[PDB]
Amino acid sequence: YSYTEKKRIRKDFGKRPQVLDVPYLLSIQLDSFQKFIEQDPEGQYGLEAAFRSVFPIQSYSGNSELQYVSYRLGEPVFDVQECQIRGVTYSAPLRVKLRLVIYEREAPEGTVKDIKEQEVYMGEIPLMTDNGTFVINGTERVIVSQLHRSPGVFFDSDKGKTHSSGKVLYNARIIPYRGSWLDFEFDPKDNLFVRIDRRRKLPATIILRALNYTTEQILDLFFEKVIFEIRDNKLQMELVPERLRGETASFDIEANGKVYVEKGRRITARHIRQLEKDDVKLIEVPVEYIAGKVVAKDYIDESTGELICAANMELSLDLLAKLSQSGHKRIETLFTNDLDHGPYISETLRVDPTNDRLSALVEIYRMMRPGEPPTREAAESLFENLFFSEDRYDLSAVGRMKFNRSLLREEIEGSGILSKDDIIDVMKKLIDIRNGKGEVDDIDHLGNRRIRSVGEMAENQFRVGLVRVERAVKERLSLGDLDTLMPQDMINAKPISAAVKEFFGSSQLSQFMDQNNPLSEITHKRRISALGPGGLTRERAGFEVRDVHPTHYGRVCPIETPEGPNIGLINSLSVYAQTNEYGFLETPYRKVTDGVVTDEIHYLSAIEEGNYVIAQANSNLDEEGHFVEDLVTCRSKGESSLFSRDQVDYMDVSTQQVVSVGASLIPFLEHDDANRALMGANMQRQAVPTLRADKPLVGTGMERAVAVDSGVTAVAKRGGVVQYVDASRIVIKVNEDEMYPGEAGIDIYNLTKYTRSNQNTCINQMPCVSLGEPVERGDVLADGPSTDLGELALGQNMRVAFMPWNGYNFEDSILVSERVVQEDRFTTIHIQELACVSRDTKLGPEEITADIPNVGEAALSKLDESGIVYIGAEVTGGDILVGKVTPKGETQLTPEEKLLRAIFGEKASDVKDSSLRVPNGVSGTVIDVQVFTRDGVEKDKRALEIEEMQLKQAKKDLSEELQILEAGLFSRIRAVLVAGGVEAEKLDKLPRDRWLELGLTDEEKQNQLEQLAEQYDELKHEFEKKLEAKRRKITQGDDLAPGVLKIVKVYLAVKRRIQPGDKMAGRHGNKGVISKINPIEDMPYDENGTPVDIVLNPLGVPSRMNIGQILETHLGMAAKGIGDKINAMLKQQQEVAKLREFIQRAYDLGADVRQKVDLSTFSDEEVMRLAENLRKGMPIATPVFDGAKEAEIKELLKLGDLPTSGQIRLYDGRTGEQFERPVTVGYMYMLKLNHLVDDKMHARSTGSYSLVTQQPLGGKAQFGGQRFGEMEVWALEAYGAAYTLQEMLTVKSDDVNGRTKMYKNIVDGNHQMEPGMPESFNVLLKEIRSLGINIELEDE
Amino acid sequence: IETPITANFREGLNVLQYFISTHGARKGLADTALKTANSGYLTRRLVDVA
Amino acid sequence: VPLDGGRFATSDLNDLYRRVINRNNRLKRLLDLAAPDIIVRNEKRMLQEAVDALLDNGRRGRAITGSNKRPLKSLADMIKGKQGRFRQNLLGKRVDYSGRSVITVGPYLRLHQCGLPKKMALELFKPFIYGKLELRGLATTIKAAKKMVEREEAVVWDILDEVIREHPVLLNRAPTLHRLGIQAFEPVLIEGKAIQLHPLVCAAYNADFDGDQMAVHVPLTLEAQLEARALMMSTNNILSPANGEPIIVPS
Amino acid sequence: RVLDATQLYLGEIGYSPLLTAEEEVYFARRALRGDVASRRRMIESNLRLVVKIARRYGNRGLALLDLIEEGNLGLIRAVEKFDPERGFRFSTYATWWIRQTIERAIMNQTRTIRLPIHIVKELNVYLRTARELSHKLDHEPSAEEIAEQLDKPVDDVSRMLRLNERITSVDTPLGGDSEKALLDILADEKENGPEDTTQDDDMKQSIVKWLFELNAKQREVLARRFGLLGYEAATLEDVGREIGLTRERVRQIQVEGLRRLREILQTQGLNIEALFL
DNA sequence: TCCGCGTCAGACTCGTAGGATTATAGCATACGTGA
DNA sequence: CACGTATGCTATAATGTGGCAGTCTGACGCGG
Ligand SMILES: Nc1ncnc2c1ncn2[C@@H]1O[C@H](COP(=O)(O)OP(=O)(O)OP(=O)(O)O)[C@@H](O)[C@H]1O
Repeated sequence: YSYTEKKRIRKDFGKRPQVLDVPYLLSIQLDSFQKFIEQDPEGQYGLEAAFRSVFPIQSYSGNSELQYVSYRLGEPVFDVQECQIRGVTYSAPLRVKLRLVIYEREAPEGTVKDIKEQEVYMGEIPLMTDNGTFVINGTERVIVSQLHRSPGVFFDSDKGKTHSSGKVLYNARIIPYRGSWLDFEFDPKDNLFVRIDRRRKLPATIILRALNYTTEQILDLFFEKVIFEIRDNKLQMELVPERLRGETASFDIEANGKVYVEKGRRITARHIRQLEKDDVKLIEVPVEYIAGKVVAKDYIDESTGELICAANMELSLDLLAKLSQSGHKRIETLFTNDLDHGPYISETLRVDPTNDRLSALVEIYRMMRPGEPPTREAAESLFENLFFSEDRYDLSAVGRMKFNRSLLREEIEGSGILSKDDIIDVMKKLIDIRNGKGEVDDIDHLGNRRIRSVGEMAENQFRVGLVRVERAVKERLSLGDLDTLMPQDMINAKPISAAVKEFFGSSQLSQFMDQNNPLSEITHKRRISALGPGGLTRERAGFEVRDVHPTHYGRVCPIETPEGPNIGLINSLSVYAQTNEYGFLETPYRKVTDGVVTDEIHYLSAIEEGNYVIAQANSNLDEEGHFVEDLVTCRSKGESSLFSRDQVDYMDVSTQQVVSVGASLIPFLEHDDANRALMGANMQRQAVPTLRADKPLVGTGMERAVAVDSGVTAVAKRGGVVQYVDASRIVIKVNEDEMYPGEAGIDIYNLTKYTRSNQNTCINQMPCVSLGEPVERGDVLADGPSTDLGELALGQNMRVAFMPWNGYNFEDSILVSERVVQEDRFTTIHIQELACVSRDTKLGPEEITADIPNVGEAALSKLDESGIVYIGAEVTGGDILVGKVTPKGETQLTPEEKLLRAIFGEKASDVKDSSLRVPNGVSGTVIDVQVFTRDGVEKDKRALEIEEMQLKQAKKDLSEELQILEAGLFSRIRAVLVAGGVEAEKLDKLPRDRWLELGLTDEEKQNQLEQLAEQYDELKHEFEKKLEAKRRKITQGDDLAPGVLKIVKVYLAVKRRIQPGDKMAGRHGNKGVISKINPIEDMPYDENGTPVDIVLNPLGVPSRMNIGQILETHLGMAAKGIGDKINAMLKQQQEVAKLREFIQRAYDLGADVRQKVDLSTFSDEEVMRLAENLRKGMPIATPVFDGAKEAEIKELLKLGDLPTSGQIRLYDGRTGEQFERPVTVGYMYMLKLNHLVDDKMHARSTGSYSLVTQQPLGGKAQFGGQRFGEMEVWALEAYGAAYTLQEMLTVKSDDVNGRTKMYKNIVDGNHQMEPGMPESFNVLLKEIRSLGINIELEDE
Repeated sequence: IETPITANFREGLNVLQYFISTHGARKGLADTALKTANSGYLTRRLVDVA
Repeated sequence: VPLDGGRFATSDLNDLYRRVINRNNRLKRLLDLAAPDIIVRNEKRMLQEAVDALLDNGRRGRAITGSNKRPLKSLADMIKGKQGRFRQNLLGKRVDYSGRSVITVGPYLRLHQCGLPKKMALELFKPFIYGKLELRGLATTIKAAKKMVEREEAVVWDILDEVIREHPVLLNRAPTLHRLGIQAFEPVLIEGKAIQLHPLVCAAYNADFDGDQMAVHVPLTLEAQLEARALMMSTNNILSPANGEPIIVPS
Repeated sequence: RVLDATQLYLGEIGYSPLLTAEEEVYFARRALRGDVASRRRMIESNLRLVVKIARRYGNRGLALLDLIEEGNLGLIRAVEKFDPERGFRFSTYATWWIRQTIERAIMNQTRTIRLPIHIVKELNVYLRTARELSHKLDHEPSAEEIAEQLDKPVDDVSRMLRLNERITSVDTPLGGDSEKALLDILADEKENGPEDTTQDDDMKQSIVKWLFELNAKQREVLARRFGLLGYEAATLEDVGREIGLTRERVRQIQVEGLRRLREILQTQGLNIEALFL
């Protein structure tokens, strides 16, 4: 165990030892974008692919061409730190090397004529952070991975297009990555059709004719052959015994010597073996049997040379006699069967109105380009371009892979284009399914739903940049002069830059990161959606897509999805789930070798899961051996049942792989309905981090994993002793073993201090380590905003009691103590950012001075001379943060204003007022202010005072960097020098600037002194340019929008307290509004005295069926009971041995506890730092499904000297008399949701008005009245209340006469109805007249 | 399903018992969101005639 | 009209209009030149495409897409269906003297009562404060009364408290299923941003205190005060109109 | 058959003369001397050339059909002014016209807010200068970086970059969810709500009372000057036209009316209360 | 008359956030209103 | 006259167009 773990250990009730440790939760995002930038040498991926795909581009003549060489990423212009602040993309320069090669025309190919070569910029790509975020215009944003239909082939059937026929019409469809669609479909008459792009319906033999296939070849491909011999006089026929199977003997079937079946009799399997063993080959048959049979190949009269009967024509008695005497006594016909080998292509050819190959390419061309007269080349070029050109078509790797394994093929990897083989093979399996063998695929299987992460999508959007450049290259090359024109004159850098920022902004997948909680960040990066482009739509979305599919097992979470119309589409990834190398999902599974459950793990694809039988994690291992029980509950083929030992092939690794991150944090999830579990995990993401991070007493263990992997905390890169602790930063000295021999070895971690969130909340990093503490590699050094000793801390736990209270907990309503409010524990932080813009209007430029017309000295008190409020100044709604003034033009001073400005005076300057003032209602403390100015107009004096600090603070910060880096660099040289020339004080006489002067003997360590000497100089020279970059970027004028001159951004800091209307919940979906903050006098309390924090309603439990909250309460109480015992011994100041015995007795209690922590190993000092953190309550871990049960919880309650029941004797605070009978009391880890009432309440009397509708605006954002919709209207119609409605149609909304007139009447007291007629109707009159319709108001 | 869920919420569901519970849970809550528009559209249809 | 950000914004009609006028003026030009008929044909086909796109864009063929690859909103579209004038900007309206907020329980209230926040009712009854103020002679004019309210001075709360007494307010919850989806009460001013609702009428709204919000509306006219007290008062509405059965029943 | 206006016209040009060198001269020579039929032919013939020229000038302002129509007008002006006597071909001379007429008609009907050629012409060079700079600076050039390469004014560059902004349509949806457009948000400038309407009504009614509270000869030269009761807002010197006919006595009596009225605002409860306003 | 293709509908309030790219050559002669 | 806005002309030969859409559904009419 580690040091940071030694400070506080979580008691784990797990009994299934983790063979696989939880992976880095942010794997997909980082690995995906890594592929995109990765310049792979050959195996093209990301950009390298995009260039090789499009390039080389050649002119339309084909005499000049542009060729891709190599590309590179320059380091970012502005780093994350700067980018987040300024407000522009965190992107890197794209420099690609291009080569313009031109050929000789009359000469063959004079390739060596002018091999021009240079490097060119095109577009700046937003880079990804180490958190998996993109900084777009100063916003860390996340691109959600998409879930879409995997390319290749797919067989479906509308189970009743025409329920008229009620015929299951089967259809096939070839889905490429790029290219046109190719569908095959039957019809009521089982005629095969082909519909490219689902355009016109064309006979399915027309596409085969286009691939040069004669009527004969077509038939020869699908149908089998039936041989007819006319020997002497008796007509005869070849019989494969396995043909007249399940049919009726229409004639008398007799052989060389025996009559097998009689006329009108079913030929059974007996009769088939009877014939097959007799080795029957030939049978004499009647001529009436052929009438109906279809002739196969063409048959010309040997004599004349004319077709007696063309291929694919139903024979007759007279045609057969015409063929017997022509001189053909060997006839070939089709093996037609209405049951098995079906005749479809045959009946289809009879519909097919085409003739040869060239004519088949006509109707294909007349479908897609109707109206243009077709030529040999236009018809051929089109068809060849569709599915048979390296340009238009691309199945890709996944496309060809799925396409092949769908056809049970030979190849995994093959060609991007459809071959002839592929098409007919697809028609063949469509016809297989139609016959009976073969099953259709379904889309809901994840084996068909591929996952597409950012890097592949960034690649796609980067291609369109190259495609849009392809246009400008070719056209400029051909007509433009060859020599003069340079390659960068033909390239444009905007189409690529614009097409990529289109993705990093407008796309549905690029959305603002939800970062109001470590869990929100990590679960929102692990979000997977089916929506946006190339996916589905709420309008288009079905049910079976949304429904949980048994493939989800281990891959996707069954309980993680919004309860909004985007319910089943959006989904989080499972805990141990990972992406298949091709795209599908895969889940870890313990291989079983010869019965022995081996520790070797194999990530099985969505496809191979169905194959093997998979035991559940509930199954018991025999401590290195096999399943303890002979029978094991397992699952396969998407079903579940019991199996024998040898039959088990694989097993679930952990018991938590079914669920996601969101769900792995819910304790006793096993005792919670999926409906409430979903809501609980959805609200756990909305948990605003509190003032003081409180650890959860009732956790799962996943706590630390989330907090650490979220990238919100600061974990140690290298272990050693913390040389320096600070609120702003941490300095750690590395140990010798880990420390590199070249550098000094002293890591720097400047912790992110209080600043804004995307949801306007606090972000802080407090040091969770003491000055001079020995820390191990990979240990949490600073905690985040919602983390505590590295473990996740979303909300706060408190003593809760389930019982009604005078209906203040009616429908889930919450009754919280004032004592919770006194500790300010659920009091939250909200950092709000407001801005002041100096624009350039038509009249003139605006500026920022303290000189503001029409103002009180009271307003300009908190401002300085420059016109910006002081840092630390309290502000309230109405007070001005930043003084601004704009130009005032021709202004008609109304007589009453000209007289009023002439009486009291103050002839306001020709400069309008628009100072940024605190919004009416907000009030906080200004924590910082940032000033952005264009490179030009002279600055404010305050903008100079802020430049003073940035500079002189950066000069200090860099001085401190080179100073401590020097001390760590000479610290090494000092140890190197002792090895060899051992002299202590005599060496430390003169100063340290003359230490590189001293050396050693010819040795490895002499080379080391030279490394450190010239690396000390390397840092000494580096320090100047580090200072240059800082100094310039502080002097640099920040580029702004056109019209803007300068901006001043203010940061307020609001401390909102909990109050009635605030929404809180547990993690079991148990919602509730705080109704009343009860006095400490009135709160119920136990016999011993300590009161309850929250009083919840017990009726929010049976109907809900989320008993996990009650177990959370009971365990929380037990856990606290143990903390209360430890708290008492630490207060009593007892002993190390006494605490050791009790705590060892606590850690070891569970049946088979996973963690077996011996305290004899812990030193006395290590025990007391542990007990000191255990006194608030022994933190417990209840794995998701392998959690604690009653036997364990009630046993823990006996250790805490708590009741076995969990119900305590409560006394009413109001009164003092006991309640009639016991109530459950314990500690439930509840949360403070983002839905706070200060951000909800709204009111309006009269305000803004809409632009045309002339009704009020909408929302408290814009100060708009509530909408009274038609449903709201019918309610008043029902009442009969006519004026109350007419009042809400006219004076309260449009009626321009009414609204102002009524206002004046109300202040008069005369609340009198004065209607006229809403504007929005007078609009509708003219709007219908604008449509050319006479709509006038006919009078009385 | 031929084999139903034996356990209750006090005793605790195993891993599948929950996976099975999901199928019914999500489809029940899918018809809370999507099927509501047919019934609210009926209210609209009825009103206009009446 | 111009944005605050120096940008402008135009309706798609203006854009569709410029397509009609340009093609129509180009036809005038080609009829001046006596151009060949083949060209005149295209111009007439174009003119009709533009006219038909102006009246009803998405109908005859592909709707003319514009800037954000989306179709231009035509005339017919502003009269058409939900998003048309009728359903969206004529039968349904945003309304003044209206506020909404999280509701919480009111177990102390009687049936004819409901908690109304002070700062809510303050803004809601703004013209009624200015009115009662001129009567007492505390405000000489209305911008004087405006500032009296803004400063939130002590004696203004007592005037607001005066007008609200014997004054009903409408409480709506979404969705408005049946008429009882709105009921009127006598407001009780409470310090806090939460509305406090009567437990027994929770059934009519289907209002669960799990984070519900209810819209408030002030009946302005005396007729609306009478209508609210007579028809829409919670005490006058007991039984459901659907079934002759009490919907005001404990739970 | 064919019901796309595009393919219909493109069909009719596909059945129109394809002229030889000496053919062009034969028709063109008669076309200048006005053969009527000749001017029709040369035009009909070279509609095919206009389409291939409008294949590269698309996706910039108008649609493909719009470009062709305008491009045809360039071929016509080329036919109005061609020289057959010159040994040089026609297809060469007509291309200069068809490329010009298209670019020019795109410069007008591309932008909603009409921009004359002169402000546009210049803007182009500023933008095409940005290309060169962008590729070598690998940074989208500033208004300054463009001004330093042309050695031209700063406000000019900024003034030319202020007329190249895009326009978001009022009916455009908001955030991957057509919940509300900008019209349901963007406010009406002209009409301020009843509170602002009644402000002026109540303020200006209070003044009508304050004018009837002063002296008869004190509210006769005070209002008739400011134009409160009178018809025209006169000055101290111009009040002499009425009956005053004074310069000193008008200025003493104007201010005497205002001094007695300042005490009427101190007593009613405004003065410094209504000074902020 | 059936097939088929088209047109028409698809709950009510609340929220969040602002917003995007391109490109039309150099030059001279010309027509329109204020000074 | 001038500043802003417009119309104008140039000569190798060149002469038929073409990036997405993803398929929704149960119902009720309207030409072949
Ligand atoms: N999309 C929605 N639109 C409208 N109302 C909704 C929507 N989703 C949930 N609701 C409402 O929210 C409430 C959620 O269930 P609620 O807790 O109120 O159940 P209930 O009727 O009180 O029954 P129980 O006492 O068994 O919980 C219901 O009243 C439901 O109608």
